[PDB]
Amino acid sequence: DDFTGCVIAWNSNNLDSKGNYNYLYRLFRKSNLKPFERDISTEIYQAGSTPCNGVEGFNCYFPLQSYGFQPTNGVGYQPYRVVVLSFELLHAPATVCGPKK
Amino acid sequence: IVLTQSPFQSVSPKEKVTITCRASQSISSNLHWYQQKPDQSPKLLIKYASQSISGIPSRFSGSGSGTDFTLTINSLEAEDFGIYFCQQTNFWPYIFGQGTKLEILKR
Amino acid sequence: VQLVQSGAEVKKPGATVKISCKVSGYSFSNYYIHWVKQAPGKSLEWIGYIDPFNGGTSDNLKFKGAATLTADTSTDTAYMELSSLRSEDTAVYYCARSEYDPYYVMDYWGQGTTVTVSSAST
Repeated sequence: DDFTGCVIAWNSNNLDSKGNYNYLYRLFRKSNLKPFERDISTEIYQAGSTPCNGVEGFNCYFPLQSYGFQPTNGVGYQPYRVVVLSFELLHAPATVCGPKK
Repeated sequence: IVLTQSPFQSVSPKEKVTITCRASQSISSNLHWYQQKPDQSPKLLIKYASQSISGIPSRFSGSGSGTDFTLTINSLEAEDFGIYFCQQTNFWPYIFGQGTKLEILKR
Repeated sequence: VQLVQSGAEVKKPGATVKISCKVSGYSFSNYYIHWVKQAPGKSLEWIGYIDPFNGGTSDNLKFKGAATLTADTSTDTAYMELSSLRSEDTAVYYCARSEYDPYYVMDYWGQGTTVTVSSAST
């Protein structure tokens, strides 16, 4: 909520599309990520108190999932490469500066 | 990432007119058509380049092929014609058509 | 369904105009607002989009008024502050209801705000 910077979209359906299932997403996780934190977990998503133990079972889930990219993808189905500029705005040295006059 | 329209089209009632929206380089399959009456807020005719917002005449259709997006009107009425706009989708600035004033003859 | 703008603003060039787009008839927080400029007798020109929940003000770079789109969530009113005014900024400024998801439709708008930027006073 305190991030100062970017969110920027563009269609990579013109490029990233194939069949590319390497593209992936976290469909479910048990909390929100901390500021700028990532969740790398390939761990089993555990729905019941029955431990899955690294195999599939009743409501045994791998939480991360993939987007099948269908080269007929439309505006709702197109991937958007998206970028976000982290910065604190002020209170630290100029790293990215402005083009000074 | 800028789009091109024909500045003017003159047609007659019942005749079919097609106004083009021609975007440079890549295009986005969404587009938005607007009928601006003189001195009045343009109103969205065509959404996604394939659909009408509700209440808009069935003679108002849209499409796209290649880099062009058409504003296609079938069977005009002398009430219908107005200034027409297409809106680029995505690619940063929604770059609106230069505008097309439609004339209908036969009055 | 209802977007009502502050009236015409006549300034000297270089001065500042801020224009209110007052939402009613729908949910403000569920819709971005597009801000659309029509120069008199000229085409539709989109200065930026804003977010109700955030400072979601993108800016087109064709002209530059040091513009910032502020949305007042209590009154559901997005402002467009257009500074560094120029005689060409003279135009009818529409605000346009935008989707909150990344789909961009402006179905319904303000009534438009003429701004006459000139050294000529009213």
